[PDB]
Amino acid sequence: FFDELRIGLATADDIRNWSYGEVKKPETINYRTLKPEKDGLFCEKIFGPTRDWECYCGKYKRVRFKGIICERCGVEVTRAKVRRERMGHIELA
Amino acid sequence: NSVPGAPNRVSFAKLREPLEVPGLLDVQTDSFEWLVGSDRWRQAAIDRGEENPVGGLEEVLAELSPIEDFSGSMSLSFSDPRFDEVKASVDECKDKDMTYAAPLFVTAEFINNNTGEIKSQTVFMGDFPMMTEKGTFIINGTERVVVSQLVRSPGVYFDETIDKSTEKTLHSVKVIPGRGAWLEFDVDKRDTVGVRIDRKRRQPVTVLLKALGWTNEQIVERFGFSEIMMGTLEKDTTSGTDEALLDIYRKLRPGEPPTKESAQTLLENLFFKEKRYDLARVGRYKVNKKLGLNAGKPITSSTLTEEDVVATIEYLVRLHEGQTSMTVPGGVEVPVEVDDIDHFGNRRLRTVGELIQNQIRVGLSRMERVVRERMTTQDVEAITPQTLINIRPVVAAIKEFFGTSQLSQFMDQNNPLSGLTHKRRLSALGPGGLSRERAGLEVRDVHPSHYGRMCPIETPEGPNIGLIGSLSVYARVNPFGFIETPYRKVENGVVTDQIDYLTADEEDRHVVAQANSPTDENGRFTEDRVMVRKKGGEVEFVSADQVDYMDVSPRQMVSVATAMIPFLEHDDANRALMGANMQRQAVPLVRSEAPLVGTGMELRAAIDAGDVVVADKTGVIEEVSADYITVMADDGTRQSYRLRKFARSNHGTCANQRPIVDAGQRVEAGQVIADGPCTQNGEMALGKNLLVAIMPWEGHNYEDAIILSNRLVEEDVLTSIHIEEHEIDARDTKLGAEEITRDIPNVSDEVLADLDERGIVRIGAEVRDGDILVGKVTPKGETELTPEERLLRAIFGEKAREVRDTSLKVPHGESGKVIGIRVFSREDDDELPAGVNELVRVYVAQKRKISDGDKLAGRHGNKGVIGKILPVEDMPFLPDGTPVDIILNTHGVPRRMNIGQILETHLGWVAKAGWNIDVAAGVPDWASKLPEELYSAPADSTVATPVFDGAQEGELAGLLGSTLPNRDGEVMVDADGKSTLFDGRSGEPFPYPVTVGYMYILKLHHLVDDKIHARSTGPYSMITQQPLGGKAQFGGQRFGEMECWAMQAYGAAYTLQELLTIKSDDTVGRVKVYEAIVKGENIPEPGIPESFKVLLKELQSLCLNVEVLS
Amino acid sequence: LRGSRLGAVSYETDRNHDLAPRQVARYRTDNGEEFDVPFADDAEIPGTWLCR
Amino acid sequence: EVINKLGRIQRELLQDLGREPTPEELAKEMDITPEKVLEIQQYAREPISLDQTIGDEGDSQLGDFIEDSEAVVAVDAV
Amino acid sequence: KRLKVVAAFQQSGNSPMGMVLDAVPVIPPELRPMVQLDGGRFATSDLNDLYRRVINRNNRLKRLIDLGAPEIIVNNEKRMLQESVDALFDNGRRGRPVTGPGNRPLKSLSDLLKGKQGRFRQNLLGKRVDYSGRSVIVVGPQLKLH
Ligand SMILES: [Zn+2]
Repeated sequence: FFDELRIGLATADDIRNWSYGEVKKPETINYRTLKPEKDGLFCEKIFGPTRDWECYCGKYKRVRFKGIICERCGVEVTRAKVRRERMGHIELA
Repeated sequence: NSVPGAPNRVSFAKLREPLEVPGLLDVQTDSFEWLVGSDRWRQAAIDRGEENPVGGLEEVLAELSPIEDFSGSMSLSFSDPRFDEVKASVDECKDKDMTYAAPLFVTAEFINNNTGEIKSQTVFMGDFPMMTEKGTFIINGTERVVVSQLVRSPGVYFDETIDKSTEKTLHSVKVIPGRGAWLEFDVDKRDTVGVRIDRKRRQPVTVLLKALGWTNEQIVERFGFSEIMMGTLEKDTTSGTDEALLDIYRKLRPGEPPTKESAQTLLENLFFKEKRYDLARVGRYKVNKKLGLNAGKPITSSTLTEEDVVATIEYLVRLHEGQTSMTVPGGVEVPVEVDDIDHFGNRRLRTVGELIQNQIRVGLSRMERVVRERMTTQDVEAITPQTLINIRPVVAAIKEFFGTSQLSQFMDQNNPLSGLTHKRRLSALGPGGLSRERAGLEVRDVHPSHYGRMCPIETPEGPNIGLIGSLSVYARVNPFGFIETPYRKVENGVVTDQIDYLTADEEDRHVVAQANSPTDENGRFTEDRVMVRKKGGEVEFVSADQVDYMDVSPRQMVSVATAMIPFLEHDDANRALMGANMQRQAVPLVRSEAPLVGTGMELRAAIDAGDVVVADKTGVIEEVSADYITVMADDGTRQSYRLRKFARSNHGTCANQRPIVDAGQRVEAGQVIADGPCTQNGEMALGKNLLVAIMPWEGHNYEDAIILSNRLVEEDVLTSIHIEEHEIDARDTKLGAEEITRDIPNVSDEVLADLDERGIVRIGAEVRDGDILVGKVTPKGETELTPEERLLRAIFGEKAREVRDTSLKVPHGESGKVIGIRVFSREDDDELPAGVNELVRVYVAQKRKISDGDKLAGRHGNKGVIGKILPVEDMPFLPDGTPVDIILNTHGVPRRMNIGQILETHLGWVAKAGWNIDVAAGVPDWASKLPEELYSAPADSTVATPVFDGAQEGELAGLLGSTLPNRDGEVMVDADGKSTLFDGRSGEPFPYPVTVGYMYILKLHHLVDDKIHARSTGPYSMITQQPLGGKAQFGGQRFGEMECWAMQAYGAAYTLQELLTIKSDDTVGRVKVYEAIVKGENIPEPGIPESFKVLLKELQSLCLNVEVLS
Repeated sequence: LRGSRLGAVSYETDRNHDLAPRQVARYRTDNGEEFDVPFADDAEIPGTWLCR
Repeated sequence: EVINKLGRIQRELLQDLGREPTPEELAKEMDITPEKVLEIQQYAREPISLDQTIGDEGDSQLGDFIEDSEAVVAVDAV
Repeated sequence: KRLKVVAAFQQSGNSPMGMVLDAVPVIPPELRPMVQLDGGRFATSDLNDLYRRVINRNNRLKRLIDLGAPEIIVNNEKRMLQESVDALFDNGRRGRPVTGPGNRPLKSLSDLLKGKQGRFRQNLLGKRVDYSGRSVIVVGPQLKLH
C-alpha cells in the first residue's frame, strides 16, 4: 500500500538494474517490412513483443508459452502492452 | 429612385437624404480592380485628375525591373501584364473543386550591352485567382473572403513620457518604415538625449549627426537655440567626420572587424538607399505632410533623405521647447503636436489588393533571387527569357496566401447579412498586425476618430472585442489606405449641395454639425446655435455661422447590420451589440417573410448581398421556371439566369432561390427577379413576425425562457432545412486496393436494400444513424482465428473473408433523405489526390422544426431558449378568439435597458391592423410632424422607422389610439397598447390587461440537434489513453481542477477516485467495470491510473531514482 | 485521426495453472555477471547468449 | 542512391519542362515501372513528429487526436 | 551556502557518483511511439531523434579510440557526446537548442514535465471521463427540488 514517495539519486547500477538490454544501434523499424529492428530502438527482444502472445520469428503464437523466451530471436511471449513498461539503457564510452 | 421595383414601405423619416448609400461591396471590388489595372479603374482614376496612373501589378513589376548581374553587361525587364480570359465559370469551379482563376501574361525583355541585341516576348507567369462578381474567391472549390487589415501607417510619430523617479516630462520620436530597420531618438531620464538603432546599444544623437557629414560648426549653427542638445554636445566627446562611422559600427555591431569602407557603406546601406529601405509611398506622404517637406510636389524616391532626419530632429527639439508651430526653409509652416497612436490619421487599412500585391512582391523577390544565379549559370547564346524566368516561386506564394493566411477566411454563409458583413470586416489581427495575446485594453477602446468610419456598436463579444470592427455605411477607402467619410459643405451659414470626402486628420481642421439640426427650405439654420463636434472629439454648442460641415445622414456612424435594428436609440449599446451579432446567426427558414416593422436598409442590404438575382437589361420575361428565367431585352439580346436550388452553404444551411416574376411581365434593369434564401420581394427577411404577449406565465418563461404556441410547429412557421455532406475515399493499401462494392461481409441482406447496384446508397432513400451510405472493403491480411471462432465457423456454413468492413455510415444523431451524390474516379481522369482511387460524396437533407431547447432571439439583444411548446387551446387568447404565439417574461425587460422591443411590439401591432387618423377639425397636435402618407394605411401595412430618424413616442401613442377595428367592428388593444386576455387553461379572464403586439424573432443556429452528445464508452486516445473529446463519435466531458476542488469540498473521496481512475485511464479497470456492470456484480476498486505510471517512467528515464515505499 | 502501433492486441484469457516446463540455463559473462534464461524442454540451448 | 538518382532526374526534367513531371515520364526516363516510381517515392517519404502543435493554437499537440485502433473494446472482451 | 549542499550530500543515503553518468536510460518505446497515421503517414516523437544523436556519437567515439586517433579528434568527440547528452536531458539549457525540421527546439526529457504542459501541470489535475454528457438546459417548474 502507498505510504510515502521517495525521490533518490540514480547511479549507473540503478540504471543497469532497470535496463532489460543495451541499445547498440539507432535503428527504429525496417523501412520495408516496418517491423522493429533488433538490437536497436523499438527492439522487441528488449522492450517486448508488439503483438500479444506472439513472437518476432512467429514460432510461438499461443498463451501457453507465457513466460517462455524464444531461443531463435530472444523475444518473450507476453502481452504487447508491456512495451510501455520495459526500459533500456545506453553504455557510454 | 432607390430600386426600380422596391415594395412600397412607408417611412417615418423626416429628414431628406442628400446622398444615397454607396455600393456595400466596393471595398473589395474597387481594390481588386486597382490591383489588376482594370480599364474602368483607370478611367475613374483619370477622372480624379491623376497623371499616368499605375496599377498594383504594374507597380510591382516596375520596382522589380531591371534585374542585373552586378556587372552591367545584361539586363532583364518585365512590362505590361495582361489577362486573356477565365478558365471556367463560377458554378463549374465550385462543383468540380477547382480554383476560379485566369492566366497572367507579361511581356519580358532581355538586353545585352556588349552587342545590343534585344529579345522581347510574352511569358506565361501563372494562374492568378480572380475576384467573383460578389467580392469573393473560389479556392479548391470553397468560397473564401479576404478582409481588410488595420495597421500602423508608416511615418514619424512623436510621443511624450514622464520619468517617474523625477516625475519629469520628456519627449521622444520613433520612425517606422514600410520595410527596413527601425530607429528612434529619445530624451534620457534626466536632461540628456539618446538614440537607438535596430534595438542595439543606446548612443547619443550627436554621434549619428556627425557621422552624416554635419561638422561641429554646422551642428552649433542649426541647433544653437536648444539647451539640452548643446548640453549633450558639450558632454559628448566623439569627433571626426569619418571616425564617427567607426564609432557607430562598434556601438551597434561590435566584434567584427571595423574596416573604414565597410563602416562608410553600412550607414547608407539600410537608410538612404531604396535597395534596402523604403517608406512604401505612404510613409513618404505622411512625413511630407507632418513636416511640410516637399509641399505640392510628389517625390519619386520613397526612401529616406538627409533633410528629413534633421527636420525630425528640429521638430522634436521644438516640441520639447514648447513651441506651437515650426517651419523648415523650402517647406510650409506646420503645427507642433504629439501624435496619438489610435487616430485614423495614423492607422490605415490594407485591403485584399495590397495583401495580394505584397505576396506577389515576395514571390518576385524570390524569383529574381533565383534569376541572379541563373544569369551566371547560363551563357550569352543560350540565355533567353523563357529559360531565364522561373514562375514557380510566385505561383507557390500566391497559392500559399489564400490557403494559409489568417486574413483569408471561409465565407460566412448563414444568411446574406452574415456574408455581407464578413466582406466589410476590419481586422487588427493577421500578419504584420496585433495579436490577441499581445492586444492591450487601450487599442480596443472607442476613439472619436471612428465616427463615420468604423461602427462602435458591432464588434465580437468574445475575447476579440475591439480588435475586429465593421466599416461604416458611407465610409470609403482613400488610395493611400485611409478611410474617408462624406460631409456637406456649409458656406455663409447655409448648407450647400456640395459633398466633400474627408479623412480624420482633414476632419479635425473643421467643426462638423449634425444632420438632425433643423434648417429652412433655403438651407439656412433656423436655430441660434448648433450641436457640433470639435477638433478634440468633444461635443459643444457653437454659433450658426461658425460651422463648416454637416453630417450627410444620421445613419453615418452605424454599420449595415446595426442600421437594421429599429428604435436603436432606446436600446443600450451593450444590447445593440448583441442584436447586431445575433442578426448574423439567423438560419434561413423554409418560407421567408419580410419584417412588418423595418428600418429601410433591408432592401439595399439584400440587393448588395448578392444572394438575389437582378435583371441586367430592361425587357420582358420570356418564360419562368423553378430552374431558370429567360428575359428578352428590348435591344434584341436574350438573357438566361440559372437559379441554384437546394444548394448547401458553408455552414450547412439551404440556399434555395425562387422566382418572383411571371411570364409576360416587363422588368427594369436592376430589378429583383428571384429571391435568395433570407429575402422576400428583394427585402432581407431573417425571421418571422408573430403575436407576442408580455407577461409571466406559470414559470415556464422563467429566467429568459420562451413559450411557443404549437401552431408554429403545425404550420412550419419556424421550420428550416439543413444539408450535410459525407465523404468517403477509396485509396490503395500495401496489402491491396480497397474498393467500393455492394456486397460486404457479415451483414444481413436487408441492410443493403437501399444500396445502388454499384454499392452507393440510392438517391431519395431515408437513412437513419448507422445506416450504410457507401459500402467499402479493405484487405485484412493474417487471420489467426481463435479456436472458438473456427469451431463456430464450422458449425455454420460461412468462412472468413480476407476483407474488413470499412463502409461509410451515417454519424450518430444524423438522419434525413439522400438528395444528391457525386463521384470522382481515377479511372475517369479525375483530379484525385495521390494514392486515392475513388471519392464519393453524399448529401443528406433534413427538415428541422422548432423544438424545446432551440434558441430564439429578437433584434434588440433579447434571446432565450424555448422551454415549453403549448397546445393552441392552452395559450392566452384575445377576446376575439385569436391565440397568442409567443410569451415573453416581464422581468427581463426593465433591467436590461432594451425598451426598444416594447416600441417595436407597439408599432408592429399598429402595422398589422391598419390605422386612420381623423382630420375633421384639422390634423391633431401629435400628428403635426407625420408625413401625409402616414395619415392612413390598410391592414398588414409594412412601415419603415429609420434608425436615428424613426417614429417618435407621441406619434406611436397617437397611432395606438387610432387603430382600425377587426372584422367585428371592435378594437382589441386600447390606447395604452394593452388588451384583456383570457386564460386558456382555466378560462377565466386575466385580472389586468396585458401588453400584446407583433414582434420579429429570428431562429438562431444554436439548435439542440448539433449540440447534444453523450458517451458511455467509446474511442480512446492512443497517446494519453484518455477518452477523446469533440462533438463527433462519442466524445467525453472534461473534469477540470475546479470540479475536483468542489468534490474535495463535498468530501466525496470515492466519486473523485472513480472519476479520475475508473472512467478516464485505468485501462484494466475500464474493462473490469464494464464487465461488472453488464454481468451485474459489485464494481471492483480502481488500480493505478496510467498517468502516474507514465510520470514514474519519465522520472526514471530522467536519471531520478523515484521509488515507492510501503 | 487514427493510427496503429505496428502490432495487434487480443483478449485471450491468461492462465497460470497450466504452463510449459522450463529448463532454466544460466550464462556467465566475461565481466563476471551471470544471467538466467528460461528455455522450453525442446532444449537446443545456444552455447552463447546476449545478456541484459 | 536510387532515391538520389530519381530526385536528380526529377529536378532535371522539371527544369527542362518547367511544369511538374508525371509518373509515366519518370518511368520512361529511369527505365522502371511507374509503380516502382511510386514505391521509391513512398520509401523516400519522411515521418513527422507528434510534438507539433495542432488546432490553430499552441496548447494542443498533434497526438491528442489519434484514436487507439488496438484498444480492447469492452463489449467484445466481455 | 556551500555548507547547505555539503550537508545535503552528508549522510543522505546517496553517493556523489550521481552527477557523473556512466550510462543513460532509455524511455519505453510506447512513451515515444512510432505510429502510422490513416493513409500511411508515419508519426514519431522528438525523443527518438535526441536518443539517436546520443547513440551515433557514442559509437563514433568507440571507433576513434579503436583507431588510436590523435587527442584532438577524440576530445572533440567527447565534447560532442557531452553536448548531445545535455540536449537529451535539457535541450537549450546550454548553448543554442538542437532543432528539427523547420525551426523549433526538439522536446527533451526535461521539457515534457517542466513547462506549461507536462505531467505536473497537464495530464494531471484534470482529465476526460467516460459515462458523461452535456446539453442545453431549460426551466422545469413541475419538478421537485431533488
Ligand atoms: Zn522467436
